[PDB]
Amino acid sequence: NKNSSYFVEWIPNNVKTAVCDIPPRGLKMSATFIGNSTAIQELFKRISEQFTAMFRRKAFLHWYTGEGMDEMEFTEAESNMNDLVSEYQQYQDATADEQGEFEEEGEEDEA
Amino acid sequence: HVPGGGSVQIVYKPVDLSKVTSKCGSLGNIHHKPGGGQVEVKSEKLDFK
Repeated sequence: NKNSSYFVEWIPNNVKTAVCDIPPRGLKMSATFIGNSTAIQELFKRISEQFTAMFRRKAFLHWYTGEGMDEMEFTEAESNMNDLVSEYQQYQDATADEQGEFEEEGEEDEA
Repeated sequence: HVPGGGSVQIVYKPVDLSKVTSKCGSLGNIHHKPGGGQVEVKSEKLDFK
């Protein structure tokens, strides 16, 4: 309620509760958080630019090709991480309002 | 070199409803039979020849 801006709007009521009777040894009570946010875009955003910083210049790469890997694979790992950061950014702040194909049928015309 | 990927497209099918019949009982019957016919029962024949 006080943090409506921090939830995605087309998954309703974004919480999984669960309660155990038994606390961790040496704590009278505790809770565990597992949160799934768009915010993780940040990880894949930083790592895929640092990765293009490397493979764009074949830097550090002779050590790995030198074990039987190929340049196609660096491209496919990259292709996918860039695709992946584009999927998390597609859903970063994605509407509960309809998405796309906004075209229509007209009015009847004199003959 | 062209650097890899960077392209997805949304997993999205818009929602609608089709052939949802308005089958409520609100006008569910029309049949009728009258509460009997009109008759006379109050009068004698007085048939004294």
